[PDB]
Amino acid sequence: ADSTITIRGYVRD
Amino acid sequence: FACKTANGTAIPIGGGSANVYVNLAPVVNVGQNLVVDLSTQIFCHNDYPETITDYVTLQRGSAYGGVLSNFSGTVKYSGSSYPFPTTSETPRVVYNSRTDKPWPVALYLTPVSSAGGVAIKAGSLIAVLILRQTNNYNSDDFQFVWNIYANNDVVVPTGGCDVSARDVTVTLPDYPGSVPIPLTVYCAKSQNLGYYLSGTTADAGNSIFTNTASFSPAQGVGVQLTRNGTIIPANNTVSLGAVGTSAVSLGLTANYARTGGQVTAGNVQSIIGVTFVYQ
Ligand SMILES: CCCCCCCO[C@H]1O[C@H](CO)[C@@H](O)[C@H](O)[C@@H]1O
Repeated sequence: ADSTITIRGYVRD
Repeated sequence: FACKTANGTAIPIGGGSANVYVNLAPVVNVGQNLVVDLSTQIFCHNDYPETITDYVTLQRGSAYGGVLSNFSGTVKYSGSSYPFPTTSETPRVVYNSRTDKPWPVALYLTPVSSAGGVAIKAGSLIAVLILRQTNNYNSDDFQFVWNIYANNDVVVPTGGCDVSARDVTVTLPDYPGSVPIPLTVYCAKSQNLGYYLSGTTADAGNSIFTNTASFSPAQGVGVQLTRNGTIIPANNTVSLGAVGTSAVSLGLTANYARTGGQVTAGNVQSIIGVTFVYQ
């Protein structure tokens, strides 16, 4: 790949 | 005749070799990509300019090293461009002043992709340049060998286009929510450009990317990207139209997306690959 996107997130309760 | 470098090493009269450590700022130019301009890094001088004239050439065998050796390029020596690695000694450059003057060498890379790049680790050998010095006085024939090392981690672009960032990380709000992905692209000259996404997906639509978080992964959720509200499946070329020297945004927004079953608390993570293509 020419570029790589890293998406971070959380689910809380 | 002797030479100095900016990073603090020198080769005396008679020739020899020296290590040159350079900060790399590779950029795309039209038809060729700049790797490093050494004319601000290496300087030479004549020790008897009033009576003797030194002739300086880029000797043959000058090549890229490390990973870049797999690529063909060009080299600009005092205004004219020649094939690199050099298979032939370049024409002479006259040297006649006690003041240290640049060795006008700049290494370029022939484009092979659209927006591709190659990773260079710091401390890597990136080139071996050979300076041959002679004169009009005696029969002197000396070699100055320059081992060019990368001072920093960089990506040398191998295409006619470049991205704002090779590796991006964005953080979503706590579920549910979304967030823009700041990511743009520009080209050395005008190109009809497009890109497509890569990654592991959970849906038949091939658009919802799997949660591959290592610790406490939240279940039932994945990531799905949109542009103007439209979902973007993997391996489907998104057309950007003409992209020039002005940076054009990919218009990507990351969103959460349900995979299947109960949504439980935990971390979310998805790595998505972007590849550009000419249209
Ligand atoms: C009997 C005086 C002749 C002079 C001797 C100086 C030696 O010349 C040095 O400097 C010359 C350039 O200034 C070079 O051509 C030569 O290779 C060497 O680096």
